[PDB]
Amino acid sequence: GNYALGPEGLKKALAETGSHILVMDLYAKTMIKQPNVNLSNIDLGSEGGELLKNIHLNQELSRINANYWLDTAKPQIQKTARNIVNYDEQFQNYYDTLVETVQKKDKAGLKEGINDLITTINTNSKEVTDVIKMLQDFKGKLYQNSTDFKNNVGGPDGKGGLTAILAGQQATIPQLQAEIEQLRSTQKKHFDDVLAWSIGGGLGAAILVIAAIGGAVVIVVTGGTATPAVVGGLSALGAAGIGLGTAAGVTASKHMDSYNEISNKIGELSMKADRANQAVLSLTNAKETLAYLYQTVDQAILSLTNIQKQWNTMGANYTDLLDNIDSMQDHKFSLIPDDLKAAKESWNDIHKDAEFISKDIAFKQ
Repeated sequence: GNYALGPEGLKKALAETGSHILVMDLYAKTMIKQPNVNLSNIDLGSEGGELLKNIHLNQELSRINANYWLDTAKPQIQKTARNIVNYDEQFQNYYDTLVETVQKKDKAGLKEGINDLITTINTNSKEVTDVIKMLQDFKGKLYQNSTDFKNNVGGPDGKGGLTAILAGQQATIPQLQAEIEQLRSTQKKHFDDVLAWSIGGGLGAAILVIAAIGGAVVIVVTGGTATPAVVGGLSALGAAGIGLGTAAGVTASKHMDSYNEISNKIGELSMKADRANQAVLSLTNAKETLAYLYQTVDQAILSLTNIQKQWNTMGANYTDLLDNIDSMQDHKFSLIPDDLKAAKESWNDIHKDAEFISKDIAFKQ
């Protein structure tokens, strides 16, 4: 067209943002359900007793950070999506007036309408900057809690901390720690592969997958270790028209089943372990999740930075129209409705999916 008045790359950025919200919700809920590590009636010496006291303080702060995600940080990301919905409602409500001002050759009227939309675009861009600052602050708190916990569990380098005291008592502990770390990194890759398939299908498909997974998540606590699983995997998507039965859908289903397979295995390791080995499992599990949490907020910051870039690009595109209207000859002026109509359709197309991202994913209560 002559003027690009549509949502630009907002669809792709929303799909990524929705995927990060799901992952943060899972990790936060898992952290909240994991209890303080039980090493009662195990002689750890004074060194180990101090490390255990510090670990319990770290675990209490992990649960505070998880609740901050759920109650404070997430709603600010959801407002970013609500602002997309509200821009569509403003655009749809201005549309007939903007078309009328073209038909009446009313340049002042059209310019005032476009200026009002620019005002909203600029407000939306400024609001994302504030959300990114809030997330950067939160990332700093997640990184501090992660590194404090890692140091109390394993020292700076994995050669120390409470795990080395327990490994001094039981020679099988290092192999157990390594097994958990491997299972958790394999499992995260499987979940990332499911998310890759859901994003690859477009925002519409992404929202159906997010709803199906969120609605099916259960958190199981075994031997003091909390582990998520997705009941029935991707089963609920079989009639969703997103290609679950395609080769790529079958691969995504297999990854979800492998994710659940690893949750089962971690529970099995915990069931068979004594108290000390259960502590190695639970602390190692938590260590991995606390690092994944700050990594996922970093990803969320990147996706909101992209949303900010899209609002800024859109503000430039509308300002180009605004600046050109006064000198524009009648023929080009009469074509502006092509750009309005194209934008009407693209904005309406993003509304329901933005609305979804603006509201909690429905997990079990």
